[PDB]
Amino acid sequence: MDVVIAVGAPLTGPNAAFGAQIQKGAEQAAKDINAAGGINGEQIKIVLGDDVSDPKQGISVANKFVADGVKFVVGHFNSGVSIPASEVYAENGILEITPAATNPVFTERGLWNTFRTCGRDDQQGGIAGKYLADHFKDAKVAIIHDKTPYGQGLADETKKAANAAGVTEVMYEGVNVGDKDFSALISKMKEAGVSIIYWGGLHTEAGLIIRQAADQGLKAKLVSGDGIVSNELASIAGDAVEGTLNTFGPDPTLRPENKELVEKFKAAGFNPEAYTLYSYAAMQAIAGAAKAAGSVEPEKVAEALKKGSFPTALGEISFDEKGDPKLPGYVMYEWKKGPDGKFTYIQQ
Ligand code: PRO
Repeated sequence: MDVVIAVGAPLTGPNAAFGAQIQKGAEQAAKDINAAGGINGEQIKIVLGDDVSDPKQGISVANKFVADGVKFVVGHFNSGVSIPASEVYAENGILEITPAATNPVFTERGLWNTFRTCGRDDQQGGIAGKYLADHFKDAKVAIIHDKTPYGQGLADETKKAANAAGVTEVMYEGVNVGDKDFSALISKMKEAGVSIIYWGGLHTEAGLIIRQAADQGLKAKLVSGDGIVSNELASIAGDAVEGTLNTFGPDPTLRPENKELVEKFKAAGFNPEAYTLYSYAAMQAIAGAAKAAGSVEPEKVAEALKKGSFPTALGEISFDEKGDPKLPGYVMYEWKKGPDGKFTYIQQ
C-alpha cells in the first residue's frame, strides 16, 4: 500500500516562490526514493495542499489531508500556519516535519509529531543580535516586524540578544502583512537617523521597504532572517537590494554531495534555492527513520527519528527529544551579484 505523504505549503499567495521550493524538493525526493524501491518496499504517493500562507486555509488543508489518509506532512512554510495545523495532525496520527517553520513554539508544546529540518528563532535571534552589536555597535537601529508569530518572534529574539550585547534600538514597530505603503514609517526612521533596519518577516514587505527607502532617501541597510531567501526579494527590491544582510543556514546547494542533484533540478527547469533541499531532506528523514523503525506507522517513525542518524541533502541529520534537528547553525549572508549576474544571498 502506498505511503501517502503530503506537501502542505503556500503554493499560491505572497509566498508562492517558497511554496514551489518546498513542493519541488519534496516531489523530487519522493521520485528518487521510489526509484530506489520506496520506503520499506512501498511507493510514496504525494498529495498537495495550498495554505496560501493563511492559517485559516492551512486548517482546511490539514482536514483534507486527514480525509485523504495522509500519514506524513512535509510542511508548512509559515509558523502561523504550521502551529495550528500541527495540532490537527497530532490528534489524527500524522507526523509533521517542517522544512521552514522556525518559531520555537512549534516544537515546545510536547506534541509527539512535530519535527523540523530547519533551525529555530531563539537560535537565529541570538546570532543576529550578536552580529548587530559586533558590526553596528554605534548604529541607530530600527527593529520592525510583520506582527506574525514568525516575524515578531524573530524580531523579539534579536532585540533581546542585541540589547544584551549593548545595542539599544531607537525604534520598535509592527506593520501588517499586506500593507504596501511604508512612506510614513520610512520618514519616521529618517527623522530618527536610522541607519540599520532589522526586519522580522518575509521577503514581500522586506522588498517593499528596501525599494521605498532608497527612493525616499533613507540611507539604511536592511538586515533580516531566513524569511527573505528568494530571488523574488531582488525582483521586488531592484538593485537597491545590494548590501542587504540576512541569517540562514549554510547553503545546501553548495554542498559537494549535492552537485548532481542541483544539476538535475535545473535540467527540469527549476532553480533549487533555499528551502528546496530542506524539503528534500525532510522526505529523506522520513524514509531513513521508517527504515530504522521497520515500520511506516507515524508514531513509530517519530520514535525512530529521535533515536538515530540519517543521511540527507543537508548532511547527516539527527533530532533532539523536542524534534529539532542537530545541524549546522545560522550564518550571515550578504546580497550581491552571483556568478549568474543576479542579486542573491552569499555567505559572508
Ligand atoms: O516560520 C516561519 O514562518 C518562517 C518562514 C521562513 C523561515 N521561517
